[PDB]
Amino acid sequence: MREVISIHVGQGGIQVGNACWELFCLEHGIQPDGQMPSDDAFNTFFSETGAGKHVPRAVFLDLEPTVIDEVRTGTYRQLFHPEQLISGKEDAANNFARGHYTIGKEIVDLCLDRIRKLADNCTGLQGFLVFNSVGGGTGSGLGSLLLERLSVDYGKKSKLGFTIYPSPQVSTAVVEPYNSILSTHSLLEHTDVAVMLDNEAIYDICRRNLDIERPTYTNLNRLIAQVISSLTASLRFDGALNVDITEFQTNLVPYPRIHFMLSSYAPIISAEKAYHEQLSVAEITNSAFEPANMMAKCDPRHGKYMACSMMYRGDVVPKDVNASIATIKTKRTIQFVDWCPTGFKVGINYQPPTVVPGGDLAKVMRAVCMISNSTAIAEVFSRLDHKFDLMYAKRAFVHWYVGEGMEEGEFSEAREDLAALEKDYEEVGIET
Amino acid sequence: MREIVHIQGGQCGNQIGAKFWEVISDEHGIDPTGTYHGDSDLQLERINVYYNEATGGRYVPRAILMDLEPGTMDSVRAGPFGQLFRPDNFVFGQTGAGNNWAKGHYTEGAELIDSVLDVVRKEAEGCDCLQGFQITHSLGGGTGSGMGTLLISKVREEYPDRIMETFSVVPSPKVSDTVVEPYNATLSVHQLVENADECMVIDNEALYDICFRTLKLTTPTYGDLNHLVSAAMSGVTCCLRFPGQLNSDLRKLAVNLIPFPRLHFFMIGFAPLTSRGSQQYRALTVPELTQQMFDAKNMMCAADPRHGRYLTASALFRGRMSTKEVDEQMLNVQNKNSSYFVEWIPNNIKSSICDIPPKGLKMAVTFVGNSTAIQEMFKRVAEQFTAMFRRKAFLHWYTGEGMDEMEFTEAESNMNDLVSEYQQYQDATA
Amino acid sequence: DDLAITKEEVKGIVKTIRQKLIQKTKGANDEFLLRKLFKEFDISNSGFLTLDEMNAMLIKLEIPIQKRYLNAVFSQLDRNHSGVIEFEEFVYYIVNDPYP
Amino acid sequence: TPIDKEFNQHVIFNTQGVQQHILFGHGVTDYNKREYGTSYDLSFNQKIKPQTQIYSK
Amino acid sequence: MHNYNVDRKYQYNCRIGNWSEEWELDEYKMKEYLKNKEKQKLVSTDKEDRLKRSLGGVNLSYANEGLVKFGYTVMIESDFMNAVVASNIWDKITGTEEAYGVTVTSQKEPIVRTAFQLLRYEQDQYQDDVIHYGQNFKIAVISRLSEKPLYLTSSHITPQKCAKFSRKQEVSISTNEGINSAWCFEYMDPKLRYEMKGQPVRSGEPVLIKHIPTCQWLATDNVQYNNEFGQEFEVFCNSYQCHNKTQNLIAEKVGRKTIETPMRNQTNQNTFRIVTALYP
Ligand SMILES: Nc1nc2c(ncn2[C@@H]2O[C@H](COP(=O)(O)OP(=O)(O)OP(=O)(O)O)[C@@H](O)[C@H]2O)c(=O)[nH]1
Ligand SMILES: Nc1nc2c(ncn2[C@@H]2O[C@H](COP(=O)(O)OP(=O)(O)O)[C@@H](O)[C@H]2O)c(=O)[nH]1
Ligand SMILES: [Mg+2]
Repeated sequence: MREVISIHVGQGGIQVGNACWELFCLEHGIQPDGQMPSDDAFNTFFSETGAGKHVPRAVFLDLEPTVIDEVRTGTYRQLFHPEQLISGKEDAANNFARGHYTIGKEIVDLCLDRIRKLADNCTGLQGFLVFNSVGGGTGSGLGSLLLERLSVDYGKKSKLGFTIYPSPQVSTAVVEPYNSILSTHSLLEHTDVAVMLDNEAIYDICRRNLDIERPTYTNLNRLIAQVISSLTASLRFDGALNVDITEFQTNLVPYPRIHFMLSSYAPIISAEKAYHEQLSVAEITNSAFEPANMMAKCDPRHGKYMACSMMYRGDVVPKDVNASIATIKTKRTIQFVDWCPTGFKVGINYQPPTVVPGGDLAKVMRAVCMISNSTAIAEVFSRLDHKFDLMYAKRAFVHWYVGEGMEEGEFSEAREDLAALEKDYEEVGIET
Repeated sequence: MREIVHIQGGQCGNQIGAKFWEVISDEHGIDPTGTYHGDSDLQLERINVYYNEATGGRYVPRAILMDLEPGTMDSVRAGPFGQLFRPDNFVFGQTGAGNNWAKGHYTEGAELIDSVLDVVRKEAEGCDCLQGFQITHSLGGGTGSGMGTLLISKVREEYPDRIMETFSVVPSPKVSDTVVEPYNATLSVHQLVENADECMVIDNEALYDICFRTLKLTTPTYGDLNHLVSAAMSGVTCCLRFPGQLNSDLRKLAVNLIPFPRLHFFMIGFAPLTSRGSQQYRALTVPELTQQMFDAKNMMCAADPRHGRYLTASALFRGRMSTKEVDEQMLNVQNKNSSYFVEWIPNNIKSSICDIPPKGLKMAVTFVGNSTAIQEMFKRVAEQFTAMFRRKAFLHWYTGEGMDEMEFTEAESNMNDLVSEYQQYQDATA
Repeated sequence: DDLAITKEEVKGIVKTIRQKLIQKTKGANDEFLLRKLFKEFDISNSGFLTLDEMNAMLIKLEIPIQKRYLNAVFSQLDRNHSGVIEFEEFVYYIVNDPYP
Repeated sequence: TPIDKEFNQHVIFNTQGVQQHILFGHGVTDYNKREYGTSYDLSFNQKIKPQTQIYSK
Repeated sequence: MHNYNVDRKYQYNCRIGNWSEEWELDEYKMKEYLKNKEKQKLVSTDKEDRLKRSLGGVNLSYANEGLVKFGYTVMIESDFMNAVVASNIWDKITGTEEAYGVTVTSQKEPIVRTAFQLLRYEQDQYQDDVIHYGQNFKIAVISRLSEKPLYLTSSHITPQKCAKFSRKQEVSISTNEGINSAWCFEYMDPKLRYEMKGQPVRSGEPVLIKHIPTCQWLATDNVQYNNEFGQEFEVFCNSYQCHNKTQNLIAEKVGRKTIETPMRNQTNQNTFRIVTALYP
C-alpha cells in the first residue's frame, strides 16, 4: 500500500541504481528474470503484473546509449520495462547549459509522461528517490529540470536526494566547479532532503576497514545500496519502532533552507575478521560517530550537531540503543547545539542485513545507519566557492556556456545565494 | 549513432588515413574484403561509427580521398586494404599543385571543390545523427595545405554546430623537403585558428626521435611513423566506440580542454612504447604508465614541454583498471609538478577509462595536452618566414595567380598576435 | 493423411516471413540481422544449415512456423535432398528474388 | 638477375621490407590475445570478485 | 657509453652496436613466420592448394563410332583459337548470384578444370542416348571441382552487367537451375541449316553452339585476359554475322525464301570443336 518511486539520471545515477536494484531483488528473492521461485513485503519496490514477474517502480535517464543498452544486453533484460529506459541522442559533454536549456526540453516531457503513467498505478505513493551526479553535464542538467517540473506537477509529495559532489582533491573533470554550483541553487528550494555522497570519503573507508588497496566503482555503489536498504527497510519489514519517510522532513530540518545532511554506516568488516570481533551494539554505535567513518569528506568536529536519526536493524534491544546514546551524550568531543536539547530519532527493524554473494561485506547480525544534520557542511561549500571564483575571475570556459544559449548573469545569483546559505549556517551556530 | 566522417588530402593525409583504416579494421576484426570475421559481439553494436553498411554482407568506410595528383591514390588502391574504400569516393585532378598554396587554394581548388563538397554533404545526410569531422593533411605541402583548408572553410560555413578535428603535420626546420614551406605553412595556419575546433600538431622529427630513442630500431621508414600516428588516433575515440566506467567523447574533451576560443592547439602522445628487447621485462601498471606518459621526450611535437606551463591535460585510459590508482597518480604528478601547471585553475587534468585494451596490449593511455610550449614552432616558422619574405624571394610564383602581399602580412600579423596572447598566459598571475 | 501442404499456402507463408523482415530497422538492414544470428550459432563455421536450426532461427525472429509447414518450405527450398540448406542460398531466396 | 619470387616475400618479411608487420612493434611468448571484458559485463552477472579482475595474470 | 648508428655498420653477427635489438627483432620475425605456419594462413600454402587441385588428373570418356551421348566427359575446343575452354572457380564474377568466369586456354592437355559433362536438361521425345541436332541440353562441371553441380549460363545484355573486356553478352558458370542453362547444337554450312534438324551429331567435326533464350552463338575473341594460370583469352556469346546486307523482306514478299533458312554467313570465331578420348 506504501510505494516509493526511484529516479536515476546521469552515469553515476545509473551505475548506483543498478547495484541498488540488484540488492533489492536479491533481498526480496526475485530472480533476475523477474519471477519468484515460490518455493506483501515487496510492494514498496515492485508491482505485480497479475500473473508473472515483478516490475520495478524505477526510471532510467541518460542522453548516451552506452550505459543504457549494456543493461539491455545484460542478464536483467527481462526485468525492466522496455520503454522506461530512456536513451538520448547526444551526450551533454559536461555542460550545464545543454542539460538544462536546450536538449533536456524534448526529453523531460517523455520522462514526465512516464512518471505520470507509473504513479497512476500506485495508490499510496509516499515520496521520491533521486540519484544523480552533480559534477556531470546531463546529471546536473536534467536532475535540476526534473526537480523543477516535479515541484509544480505534484507539489507536496516529498523527495529525497542522494547527490555525488566532487571531492576536494579527488577529481576527474576540470569544468565541474561551474555546473556544481548551479545545481545547488536549483535543488536548494526544491529538494526536501539532500545527502552527501562524495567519492574520497568512501575511498578511505575501504582501505581502513576492508583492507582494499585496489578499489573500483563497484565497491562504491554496493555500499550506497546498503545505505539505501537500511534507510528504507522500515517500510517493508517489521520492527519495534517503524519510521516512515515522513519523519525525515519532520525530525531533521529545523529550517526550510537548512536541509543538507551527511551519513555514515557501520559496521564495515570483511569475511575474515568477522569471527574475532564482539560486534555488540555499543561498539557499532561508537563506530558510526567516528569522524573518519563519515560517508562525506567533512569533519564534524568543526561544527555543532542539529539533529541525528539512526535506524537499527537486526536483533537490537532498546536497552542497548539507550545505553549507547547515554554514553554518547556524556562523552565530550561530540557536541550539540543549545536550542536542540533532544537530538535523536531511533527506528528499530527486525530484519538482519542481507549480504550479496561476491561482495566484500560479511554476514552480520546487526547494523546501524544514521543521518546527521550538522553545521560543518558549510566547509565543503566554502572550498567549492573558492575554487569557483578563483577561475571565474578571468571568465575562463564561460564561452562554452553562453554560446549555447545561456545567460551570463546566471552566475551572479548562483554566487550570492551560496554565500547567503554559508552565512545562514554560520549564524545558526551562534549561541543564545 | 554519433558517427564521424573522415577527410584526408595530400600524400601525408592519404598515408595517415590508410594506416588508420588498417589499424581500425584490425581492431574491429574487418577482413580485407570488408566482411566481419571477429569473435565478439562488442565489435558490432558500434560498427556504424566508422563503417557504413552495404549489400553483400560487407562494410565500407565513410572516408573520402581527395588530391590533385592521382599517383598516391592509385598506389593506395593497389596497396593492402585498398579495396575497402568505394571507388566513387576517389576524386583526383590531372594537373597537380606543384607545392603551391595559391594553386592549391584558388586556381584548381576552386573548380575542384564542388565534387568533394557534394560527396561530403551526401555522406553527412547519410547518417541520422552526425557527430563531427576529423582531418589529416600536411601544412607544408601545396595541394593539401591549400585545398583541404578551403574544404575546411566551406564545411565550417555549412555546418556551424558540428565539431571538426585536425591532425596536421607541420614543417620542421631540422629537415627541409621544400624551400617554400614557411610560405604555405603561414598561409594555412592563418585559416585554422578561426575554423578548426581542435588542432593537434605532429612532427616528423619528433617521431624520428621516438623511433631512435624508445623503439631503438636501426632502419626506420614512414610506415612505423604512420602506425604511431594511427595508434594515437585510435586511442582518442576508444571511449566513444567501446563501453567503460567513464565515457568521454570529443565534445567533452573540447569543453574540458579549451579555456578560450583561440587556444585550441594541442600536443599528443602515446604510451606504452618500448624497444623490442625489453618488451617482456617491464611491468605494465598504473604508476609506470603515468610516469612514462608525462616524459618530455615522449611527445609527438618537437616543442620542449618543460619550457612552458600546462593549461589543461587529458588522459584516455584503456583496459580493465581501477579508479583509485589512476586518480592518485594524477594528483601526485600534479602536486609534484606544481611549477609546470598553471596556478589559477584547480585540477586541470582529465582522466577517462575504456575497458577494451588494444591489440597486443593490456593497458594503454592516450595523452592530449594544451601548454604554452607549442609557440616555439610558431616562433621559428615566423622567423624563417620573415627572413625569406624580407627579400621577397620566390614570391612571383605565388603572386602570379592574383595573390597579394597584404594577405601575407595579415597572416603573419595574426600569427604574431596569437603567439603574444598565447605566451602572455604563461606569465599571467591571479 | 489429413492433407498435404499446397503451393498456395507455401506462397502465403513465404510472403508472411518476407514481409516481417522488412518492418525491422531499415531497408539496407536485416541482411546483417539474418547473418549475425547464423554467426552466433554456427559453431563448426562450415556454412551448412540444418532443419532443427530453421525452427530455432524462426523462433528468434518472432515467426513460430508449424512443423508441417516448416517441413514443406524447407523441402521446397532445397533440391539436394540431403537435409542441409546452404545459408547464402537461403538468404538469396528470401531476399533477392524477383518473384514471390 | 634471377631474384626468384619466393625470396621476395622472404626478404620483405624478414629482411626489412618497407613497412612494419601488423602493429607488432607496439606488442606488449606470443601476443595476440584479443582480450575484452567490461565491469558490468562480468561483475554484476558472472559475479566475479571485485579484487579478482585487473590482477595482470 | 656504447653508442649506436656510428656511420658504416656491419651485419648483426658482429657486436658493433645495437646488435641485440636487431637480433631480437630478427628472431621474432621467424617466430611470427612459425606462427603463420602453425595456423593455415600462409600465403605460400594457398598457392599450392590451388595448384594441386586444379591440375589434377582425370580420365576422358571414349566415344564409340564417333557419336556423343549423354553422361560423357568431353573436351570443348574453339578451332579459331585452336584452344580448349576452361573455368576459373577462384575468380568470382561481379553479381549477387555466385557465378564464376570461363576462359579458353591454349594448352590441350586434359585437366580436371577443362573436363566438362553434358546432361539431359529435361525430357525429350528422343529416347535414344545419341544427341540429335537442335536438342536442348545443359553443361555440367566435374563433381570433384565442386560438390555443388555448376552449369554454364549467360544473362541478357545490360549496360549494368556486361563483359569485362569484350563488353558484349557475357557467360559465366552459375548454380542457376533455370532455362538459361539450355543450349543447342548447330551446323556450319549455311545451306544445311534446316535439313540437319533431328540428325545425330558426331565428334571430331566442327559444330556451333546456340543459346535458346537469346539465340546468341558462343564464341571467343583475341582480347587479352589474365588470371592465376598465365595469360589466356575470353569467351562469350555474340552473332558474328556477315556485314553485307540482303534484301530479305523482298524475298518473302515475292515468295522466294523463308524465315527459318538464314541468308547470312558467319565467320569462324563462332565455330567450336568437340574432342573425345583417343583410346578406349
Ligand atoms: N561514486 C561514483 N561516482 C560516479 C560513478 N560514475 C560517475 N560518477 C561521478 O560522475 C562524475 C562524472 O560525470 P558522469 O556521471 O560520469 O556523467 P554525467 O553525470 O552523466 O554527465 P555527462 O558526462 O555530461 O554525461 C565523476 O566525477 C564521478 O564523481 C560511479 O560509478 N560511482
Ligand atoms: N608522417 C609522414 N610524413 C610525410 C609522409 N609523406 C611525406 N611526409 C612529409 O611531408 C612533407 C612533404 O609534403 P607534401 O608531399 O609536399 O604534401 P602534399 O603535396 O599535400 O602531398 C615532407 O617534408 C615529408 O617529411 C608520410 O607518409 N608520413
Ligand atoms: Mg555522463
